[PDB]
Amino acid sequence: AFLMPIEDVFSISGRGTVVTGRVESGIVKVGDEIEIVGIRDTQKTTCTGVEMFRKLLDEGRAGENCGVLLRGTKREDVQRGQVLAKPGSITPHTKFDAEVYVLSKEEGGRHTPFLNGYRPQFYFRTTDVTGAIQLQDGTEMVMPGDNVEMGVELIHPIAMDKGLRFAIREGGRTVGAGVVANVNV
Amino acid sequence: MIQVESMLEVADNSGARRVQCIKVLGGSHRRYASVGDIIKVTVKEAIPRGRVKKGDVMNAVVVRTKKGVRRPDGSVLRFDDNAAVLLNQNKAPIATRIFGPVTRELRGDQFMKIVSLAPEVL
Amino acid sequence: KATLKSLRETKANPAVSIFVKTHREHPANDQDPIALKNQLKIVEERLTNEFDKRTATTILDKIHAETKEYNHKYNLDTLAIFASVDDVQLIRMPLDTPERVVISNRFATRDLVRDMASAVHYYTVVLTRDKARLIEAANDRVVAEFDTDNAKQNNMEGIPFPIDNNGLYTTGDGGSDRSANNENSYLKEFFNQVDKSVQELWGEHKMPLVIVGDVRNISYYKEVCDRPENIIATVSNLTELEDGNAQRIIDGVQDAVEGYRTSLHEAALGEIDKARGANALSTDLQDVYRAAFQGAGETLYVRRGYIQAAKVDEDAQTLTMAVTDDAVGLIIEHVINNGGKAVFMPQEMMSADQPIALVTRY
RNA sequence: GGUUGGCUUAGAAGCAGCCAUCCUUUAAAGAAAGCGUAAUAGCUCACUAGUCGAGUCGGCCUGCGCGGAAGAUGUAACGG
RNA sequence: AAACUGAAGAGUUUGAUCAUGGCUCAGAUUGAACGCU
RNA sequence: GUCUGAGAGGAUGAUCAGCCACACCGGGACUGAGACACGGCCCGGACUCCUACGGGAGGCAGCAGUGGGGAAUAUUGGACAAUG
Repeated sequence: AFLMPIEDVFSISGRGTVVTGRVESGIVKVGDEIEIVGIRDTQKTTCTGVEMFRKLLDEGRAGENCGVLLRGTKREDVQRGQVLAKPGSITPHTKFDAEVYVLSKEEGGRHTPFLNGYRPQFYFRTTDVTGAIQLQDGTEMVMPGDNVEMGVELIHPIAMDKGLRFAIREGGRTVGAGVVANVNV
Repeated sequence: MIQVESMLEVADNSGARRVQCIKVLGGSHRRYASVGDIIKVTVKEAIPRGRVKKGDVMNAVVVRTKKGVRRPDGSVLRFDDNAAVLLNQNKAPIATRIFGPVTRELRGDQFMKIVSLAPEVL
Repeated sequence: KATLKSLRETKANPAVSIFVKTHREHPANDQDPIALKNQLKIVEERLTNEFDKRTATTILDKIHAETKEYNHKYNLDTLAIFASVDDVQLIRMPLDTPERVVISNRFATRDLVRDMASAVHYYTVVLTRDKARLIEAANDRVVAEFDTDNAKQNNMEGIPFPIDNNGLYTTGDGGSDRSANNENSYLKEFFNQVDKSVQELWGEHKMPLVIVGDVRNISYYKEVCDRPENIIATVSNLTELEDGNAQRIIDGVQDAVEGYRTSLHEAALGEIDKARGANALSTDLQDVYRAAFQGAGETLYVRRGYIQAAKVDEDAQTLTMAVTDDAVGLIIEHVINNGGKAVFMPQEMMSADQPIALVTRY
């Protein structure tokens, strides 16, 4: 499918709202029906052009840094963090299960261990979001260097699916890594 | 040949009309600024409701001089005025239109924007 | 019990802390009675809900017996009430706090802690071409004036304050002429003697000093000072240096004192960064609370108005998000109780995304 | 080895500080002379046994020396 | 034959009163907006 | 004309019809029965865009529509079948 994390949101008079990023999957073309899934509720739009360096492009496919116009949608209803997905490809979620590996002191991380109730920052693609870690029942501590399956409760929905990698920081200092093994509801 | 307390026209649309050189930068006892040289200016005359106002202290680059700029063949190139283009804190141009010609001494990295926006380049 | 050294030790149950936003001038203080009534209303309702009505009634009648004679024309910025089943202590503070009610084992004293942590004790050196004065000042009040009747000037090897400039050129004798233009040199040497007296007095107390005077006098003194690193402020727009009283001088240096406090809060950011680099800074509320309770934290950095309620139990050392009405107040109490320091950083210097930080001991 | 002596202290585990300097296996080992830790940990020391083999150790006084010791026309503080 | 059909007051100054006199309201209307539906 | 008013008056000049004026701004005219010409010309100007830097181009107050401003006002539709 097609997915593009929204990096920059601006507008051109007459052309509309342009949301630039880097296409991570699929292709985008003039007339493609797309959706904005992420921080807020899903908004369904259509593509009305792709350009780069103030020059119209034939089509934007996975890999390049193309920008895309959205039909009708205004420039305060899209922000950095959501993704332009293909309708139904991905879903906005706020609760999931991960394969979190806590960093050790040698690689950075911390001395202190992860514990249930900890609310670090979660960096999904191009957005950070606070999320409470809930260790799986039968565990109250996760020492640095280990790797366990915890459940994350984000404060607001983030579009994701099983397979997506992310990093866990506590101030710009990386304190862990993870991969979503299952999205919940 | 621009020194401290010399007045310059503004070759751009930052809002300024006349600036006064209050420092030639780039050396302890540095005397003159030619084309391409960075100067500290005070704005003496600004356009109403512009980006800069009268009394700002900022950076500028000299873009044309009455004394002239020499060329490798020995030719000189003189202008009817001394003109400057205002810069920001990082010595980068702050304008989107350039008035009058400039010279090729501005060719490089920082003032390439001035060169591309100039009506004519000598 | 009107002090912080008594509120933290009176451990009653229920301990009720009520904060009312009051006003110093009229008619802004016209709504102070209504604010007090509303706060006591919520106090009564919460006390009845959480405890029994009898224990709510005794507390509220005790508060009313003390607030019935309150004069709202003499209100400061905040009115704090510390009520128990047996005692009620109400104090007026020049600190601004958000109106709230805290019912817990201990009295909510984080505002008193912030007021005491903002304390600045300093010297004021008042210079003039004719004289020098020295004042000791705490925050915004004069401690002492350093006149003839003082203990700190009893055993002095230098000229005691107030120091008159009785130079040979000032009296017109001694072996100097006005056509020699030695006046600037004379002023420099007089200010050097003034700094000698200042250093002699400072060695016994060691507080920062503020230089007050004309710009030129301050200049000469700064060039002549033996310990110019202890200078924290210079004010040159203060009036009546020779006749005005010490309270007037301290009133005039308050802007510079506040700027100094701001500079200290700016400097605290560098130490926070050093701890973050050394991996000794906790910013999550849970981790901060656990470290504070087990006595691992040496410095706390709150964002000056970061109130937060949570579910805190001191058995598993857990802090779940909402209960205790001031989890940050509990963290401050634990940090102070375990011999730590609390710094209440300004909002424009500490981000609201991370409003609490703790530099730990390990 | 009792033992992280007791107290104090967030912590005070030989080693922040305050109050004793005890006992045990001993050839010997201080409730420790230092480094170290947030505190423990850890590295030494005192002390003992072994190796080697002859003089060795530290205070006291005294004489003459060394450092402490930077200036302006030129060596320039034995007249040379 | 017709175009010839239309006109309401109240409250509020005073201890009460009459007058004066302002303010306010009940009506009609809209290229309407907003809120609930 | 519209609203209001018993009326006289008062307020107002969307939609429909008549008249006038204007067509990014300033100026000049040409062609023509008619224009100093909304989707014509020339010169100048501001702005926007293309350029190989020498030079060029453009004007929704037409109908849809966009950005913006705003408390707030619609479709980037069909057909010339009817009246012109």
